[PDB]
Amino acid sequence: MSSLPAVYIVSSARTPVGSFLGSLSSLTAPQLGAHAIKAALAKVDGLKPSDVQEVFFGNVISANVGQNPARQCALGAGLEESTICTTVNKVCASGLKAIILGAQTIMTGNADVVVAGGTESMSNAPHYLPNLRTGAKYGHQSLVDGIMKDGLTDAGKQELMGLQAEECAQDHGFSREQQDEYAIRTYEKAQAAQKAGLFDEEIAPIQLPGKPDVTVTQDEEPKNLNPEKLRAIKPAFIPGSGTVTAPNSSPLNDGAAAVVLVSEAKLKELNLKPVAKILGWGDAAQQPSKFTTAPALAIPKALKHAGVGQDAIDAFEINEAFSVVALANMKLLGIPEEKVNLHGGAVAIGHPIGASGARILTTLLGVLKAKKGKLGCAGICNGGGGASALVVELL
Amino acid sequence: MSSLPAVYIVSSARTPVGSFLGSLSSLTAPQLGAHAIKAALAKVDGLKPSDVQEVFFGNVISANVGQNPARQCALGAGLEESTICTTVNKVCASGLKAIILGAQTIMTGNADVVVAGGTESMSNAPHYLPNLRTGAKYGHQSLVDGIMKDGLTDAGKQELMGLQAEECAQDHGFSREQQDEYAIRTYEKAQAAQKAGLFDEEIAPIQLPGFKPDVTVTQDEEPKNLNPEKLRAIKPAFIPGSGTVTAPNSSPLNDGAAAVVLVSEAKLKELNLKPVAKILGWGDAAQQPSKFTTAPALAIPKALKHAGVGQDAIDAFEINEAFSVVALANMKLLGIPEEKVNLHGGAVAIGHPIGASGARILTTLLGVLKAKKGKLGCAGICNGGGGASALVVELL
Amino acid sequence: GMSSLPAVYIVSSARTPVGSFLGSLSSLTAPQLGAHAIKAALAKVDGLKPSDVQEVFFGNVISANVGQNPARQCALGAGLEESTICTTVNKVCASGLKAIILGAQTIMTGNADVVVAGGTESMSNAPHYLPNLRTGAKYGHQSLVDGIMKDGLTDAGKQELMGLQAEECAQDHGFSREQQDEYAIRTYEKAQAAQKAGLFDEEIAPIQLPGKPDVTVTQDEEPKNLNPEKLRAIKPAFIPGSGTVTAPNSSPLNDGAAAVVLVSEAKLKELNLKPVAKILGWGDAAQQPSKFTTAPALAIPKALKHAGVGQDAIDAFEINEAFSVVALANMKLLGIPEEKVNLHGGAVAIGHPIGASGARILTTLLGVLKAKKGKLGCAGICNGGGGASALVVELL
Amino acid sequence: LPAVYIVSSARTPVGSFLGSLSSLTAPQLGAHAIKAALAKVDGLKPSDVQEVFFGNVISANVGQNPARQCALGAGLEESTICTTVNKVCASGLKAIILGAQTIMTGNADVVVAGGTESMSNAPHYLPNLRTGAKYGHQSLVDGIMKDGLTDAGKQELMGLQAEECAQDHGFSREQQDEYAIRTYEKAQAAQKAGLFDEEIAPIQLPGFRGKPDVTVTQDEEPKNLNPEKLRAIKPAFIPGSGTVTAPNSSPLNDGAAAVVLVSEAKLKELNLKPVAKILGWGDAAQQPSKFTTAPALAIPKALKHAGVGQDAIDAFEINEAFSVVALANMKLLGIPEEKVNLHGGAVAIGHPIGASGARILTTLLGVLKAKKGKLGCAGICNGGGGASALVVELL
Ligand SMILES: [Cl-]
Ligand SMILES: [Cl-]
Ligand SMILES: [Cl-]
Ligand SMILES: [Cl-]
Ligand SMILES: [Cs+]
Ligand SMILES: [Cs+]
Ligand SMILES: [Cs+]
Ligand SMILES: [Cs+]
Ligand SMILES: [Cs+]
Ligand SMILES: [Cs+]
Ligand SMILES: [Cs+]
Ligand SMILES: [Cs+]
Ligand SMILES: [Cs+]
Ligand SMILES: [Cs+]
Ligand SMILES: [Cs+]
Ligand SMILES: [Cs+]
Ligand SMILES: [Cs+]
Ligand SMILES: [Cs+]
Ligand SMILES: [Cs+]
Repeated sequence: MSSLPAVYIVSSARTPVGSFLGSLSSLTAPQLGAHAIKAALAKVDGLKPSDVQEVFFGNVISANVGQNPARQCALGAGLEESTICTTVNKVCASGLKAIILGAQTIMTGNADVVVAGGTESMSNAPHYLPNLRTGAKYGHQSLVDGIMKDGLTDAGKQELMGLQAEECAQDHGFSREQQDEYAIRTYEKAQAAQKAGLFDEEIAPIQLPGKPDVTVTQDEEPKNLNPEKLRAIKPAFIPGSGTVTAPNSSPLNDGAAAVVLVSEAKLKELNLKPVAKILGWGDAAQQPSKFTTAPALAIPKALKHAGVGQDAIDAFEINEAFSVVALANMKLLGIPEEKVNLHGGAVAIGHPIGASGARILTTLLGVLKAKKGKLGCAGICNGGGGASALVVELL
Repeated sequence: MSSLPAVYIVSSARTPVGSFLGSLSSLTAPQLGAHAIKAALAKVDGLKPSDVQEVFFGNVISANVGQNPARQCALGAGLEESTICTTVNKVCASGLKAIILGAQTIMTGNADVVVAGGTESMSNAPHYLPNLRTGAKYGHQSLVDGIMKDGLTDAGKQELMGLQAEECAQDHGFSREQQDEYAIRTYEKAQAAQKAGLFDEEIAPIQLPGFKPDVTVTQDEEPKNLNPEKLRAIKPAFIPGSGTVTAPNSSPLNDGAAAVVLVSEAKLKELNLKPVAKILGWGDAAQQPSKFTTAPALAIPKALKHAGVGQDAIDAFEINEAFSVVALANMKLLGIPEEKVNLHGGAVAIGHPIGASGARILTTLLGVLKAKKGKLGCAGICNGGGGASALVVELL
Repeated sequence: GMSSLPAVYIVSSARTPVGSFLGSLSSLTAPQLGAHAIKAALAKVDGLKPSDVQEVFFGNVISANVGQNPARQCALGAGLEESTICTTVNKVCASGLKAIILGAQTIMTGNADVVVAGGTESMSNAPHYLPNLRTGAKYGHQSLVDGIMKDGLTDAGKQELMGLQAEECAQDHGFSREQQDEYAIRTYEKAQAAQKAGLFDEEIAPIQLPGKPDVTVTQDEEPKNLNPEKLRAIKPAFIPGSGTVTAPNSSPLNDGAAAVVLVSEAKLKELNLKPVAKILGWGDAAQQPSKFTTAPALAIPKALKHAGVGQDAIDAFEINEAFSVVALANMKLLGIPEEKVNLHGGAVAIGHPIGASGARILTTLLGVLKAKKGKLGCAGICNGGGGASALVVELL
Repeated sequence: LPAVYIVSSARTPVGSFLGSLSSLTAPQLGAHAIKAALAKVDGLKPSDVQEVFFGNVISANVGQNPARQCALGAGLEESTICTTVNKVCASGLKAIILGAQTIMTGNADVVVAGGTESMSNAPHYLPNLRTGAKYGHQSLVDGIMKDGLTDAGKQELMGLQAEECAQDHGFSREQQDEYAIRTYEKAQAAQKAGLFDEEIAPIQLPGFRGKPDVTVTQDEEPKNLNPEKLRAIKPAFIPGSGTVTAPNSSPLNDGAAAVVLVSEAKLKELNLKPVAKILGWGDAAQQPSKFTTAPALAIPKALKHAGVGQDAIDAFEINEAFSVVALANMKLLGIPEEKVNLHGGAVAIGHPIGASGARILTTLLGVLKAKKGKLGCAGICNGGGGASALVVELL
């Protein structure tokens, strides 16, 4: 990695994360992505939107979004029609893999300024009618929920991710109580960070056309913590013996996040101030129903690519697809919770799946700054068996 | 790009291209992509499917395909669960951008063996019901055709790509007759290539098991449909009366997949592999969305410049025939004679499974260079939204 | 004449409250509403058992997804014997009154002695249709058909909504937006005055909704929505600018049911029953489908002739208010003063559950004749398609 | 009470499901049968018809008042009273009873009654679009299964009620299969010998985009019999031990039929020639799942009301909802098959449910003409537990 051109993050931005059919549900995925891209570029003193040459944007449930979600994001943000745009789907890791591809495109010399990230509007995922072209002559038919089909169901086992979370709890020995206490802790961290203003800088508030105008400034989920109801609710995927609940799982959510990447030569030519340096990354994958612990492969790989030891990381973002996912990866890797998701995670903040990989990187940069850290690592598992991870240095 | 590590193509393969609701309509997009991947890998003497580390696969209309189409393609082809899989959507250019990203992943050292390509099952693209979650209290409601919405309609103007093809004929002065005569010529080239067996190597025939006798699908479905009299007499498809773009002189809707196998120099030597071709460079470009038709006139010089190759040195071009007018306009703007273009026919005659065509034309290009004893080839493909991608290869 | 045929007596009537579209009763199906009204009407007859009911006619218009034979479900849901004959009747808006006519006739031919008749409609639960899933639709956006619009509110011939034909009525007979608005206010006041005084309490059978205590719908939902400021200010519903028909001066979409018990003169004396009323005659009429609004001006005199009764002898009229202009026009053509029409309000204020309204207005008519100490009543109701039905009762 | 005379009758060919008549709507078939019936009565003009009762079961998406569209399509006056009736499979016969009753109370002099069904064009239903469904796959209800073929209380298809009838009365897969073959050959014989030619009004489907015009003259189903395939195909509603199959059950079909009825006075006033006189009728019902044998109540009730003994009837038309049903009701009433469905039955002819009650009356008049009988009786069972029976004297 060191033998390649350096890639600098000169800014990042995210929308608030809205709840399913909640505060951001009137916005399409490209409207959220354009908003995040525009807000990221506005932060870079000396860089113009017309300087952006290429965009990689994550998006998982693209049905009915229209041609090339990333291109709509880029044009809706005011980028030039000359901008190269590609939409990326690695399910929940789409937003981080997009950033990786953007970094590589600078490294091979095909761009000097790249915007990358991801968006998802799970609120506006449609239902599918799959057999209208050839017909179904007789019998009841089905309308497929696109979130379930293209977001949350393992293709091979045809089981929702919550059932894979239960495999994780069984495979690595985490009870209902341990998952519940993890979830309460991450809600508490997200609420503390909210109240102390620590998300103010990364979040770009959304102004909804008005009745008068509404401004959405906060992530919607963190305030929902009720620890009594959380400990009392019935398990959501396995009656009786189940351990995974809707409170201790990530929700369905809407949101977007973006980073701006520049080459070393371009940094100097425009006299830009870098926020961070990308040191390395890693993708890994294993058995699809075991996607939950693929970050225990991707994270060591990213660290080795970056040439950084694990003990040197100041903060990790381990995406909280479920509380059990953080618990199992912390156990497998030997990472203390004291270094993980310092401002809370997706169980408390939300999980707009095509965007989460870029969302946690944005939050990591804030964590490193708030905590006077220098080296951070983001790792995110994805449906299908994969994970992606990235190592940054805050400058 | 010379200072960049070398990327070798050690094999490629494609499915036959089936017609809309036609010979391959019973197969999903990942079944088509798995078929192409598995056939491509089976050609490489000394390389195993378990050696593949990373997959990039194009796919545009992914609705109802399930989690990560590219991952389903990889697993369905027998690749290891350890394989890194990413689905890519640059509309009609998806299958070529996927190959570009695969090459880059070798070049930055993160893989030594990459499969890349694309797949589309336009037959199995569903319809959408967009307002069931919140409800619609009263009134007739729409069922959205996913092909039109996510494949064929420019997002900005809400207009079908055929309409922007008319804009191309008006802008660049191509009559109905010029487009029809181009279409007939590319059908004849594709039929001649079919008849002479020149697609035999690149196509992996598909066996459909009987649920009833089995069916083997061996050839592209569309080329045989040429009827020159009906083609010249048919009505315009998008502008009544004065229209010039028709269904016969446009690409159809189709099902198919294509894949290439990429390796680093080190791996080529380690396994003593025989390379088919070397990737010399690539280029993406974009312009105004409704002018996507002539974005290849930007991407092709860019790819040539990245490759350090002059346009005159190319032996064969693939300019993807999204419409007949698209090949004509780009040949005119670049000054490329038609005798160097789509020598075995193009997408108007062969078919256009949009997520696969970028990889499909590269596969066909490699067969064209071999049959015509060429050395340098260039593939370029426009995409809805204003984009294009292009790639230069050297036959070894 | 009617005198050469057996006499038919009304011994009981009952109706549910009339719910608003997706409103208070939207959780109940049309057979549940109908079973409720049947059960209530039978509970009122001292000396009669539900097992004595031999045949049921029940109106229902939008029967999609209600299941096999809605009238049979209303009858078995009400606790009638499984030997009971059950037929569902669709004369659109007139179904509820034609089912009563058909029941009366079944006694008069001597095929039954105890008949329950009426109608039901859950417009809240009218589904959307997907019309072409069996054969398929290969390419293009498709439609989900609102069953209320298709099977309830749209004239089949000209494919125009009945509201636009109410506008035709207004232009035909000279009634302004102001005139229609003022009538609507007046019928809303008559409705609210009736509610205030308890004059609907007898006819209405309140509905209990399980869930620990039970919620109870006692009143019609629409009358309280009156707002004269908003009513006179709202924009027209079918013709921007020059239109006179508005949603406030039209009938709403509604849920509800109503039923009457009929007995032959033999059974009335055989188990010594108190008769509420006698059926003296009826009339069906029809004309140009787009002129259905004035079809009661034909059906009403035909029913009066059949009864051997003069229009001046009638003490109270119920002219169903499909739209305000329907009541106005029919009063104009017939020469009937408003002081004898819809004395407790009409469908504009009360609701129009279309399969039930024919029986609903007859139920309210009996209450008006009681409250205002009348003897002769006439109910007339128009239906989409050009028709109307009318019935003449004598309070006993 | 006044006498009621049938002056003519007509029926469309019975088309197969998605078959020869699938391009026609239920009111188009119904209009076609009314117009053909009224063309047969010289001395009666179409404008003399005052009232229509027309059966139709699956009315979804047919439009306002199917019977009204039938009447207007046929050329009847806008002044005509039109009512659609639904007693499921018995709708087309209950309509005729209602028409007779309307003449008997002196409210009409000329009535048209019958039924129509287009099961090819029955839609699917989306029942929850108005209130919505936030998350989860949803159902498109097949309108034929819901409003036509499923008992409401038991929620089971009519094929399962057929198996009940088999176990209740002792008929095996072989007995039902031999009856199906018997009635199939009775249908083929009549086609070959022209015994349906009078009752059927052929339909003209003109193609004018260059395609050739098509005339449908035959019933589509009777030619499909293959006894080798019949005896050997698997059961339809109970695997392994079932007795009911598609070849020995009635199919889903398209078709319509109509009769013209006149009062005693109108027959004399216009000098009309009566085909038959309606002598009596009966409706009966019992347990909904035991609807198969409700004809065993309606047939005697109709005979009693007409003042005619069972031994005097020359031909019965007992609608073959299933082969078992004809066999069972013959065993209950003690009727020999040699005087039943002499031109075939619905198992071989087809069963457009809203029309069959008039379809079998039409075919009954053609049997009495050909067997030179005078007393004929038709009975039809319907979903929900009901049945209707009519008795006519040919003149
Ligand atoms: Cl994966
Ligand atoms: Cl583009
Ligand atoms: Cl009518
Ligand atoms: Cl019944
Ligand atoms: Cs800036
Ligand atoms: Cs600067
Ligand atoms: Cs900010
Ligand atoms: Cs949660
Ligand atoms: Cs550290
Ligand atoms: Cs191999
Ligand atoms: Cs081959
Ligand atoms: Cs073509
Ligand atoms: Cs050359
Ligand atoms: Cs009682
Ligand atoms: Cs009461
Ligand atoms: Cs109203
Ligand atoms: Cs005639
Ligand atoms: Cs005939
Ligand atoms: Cs059959």
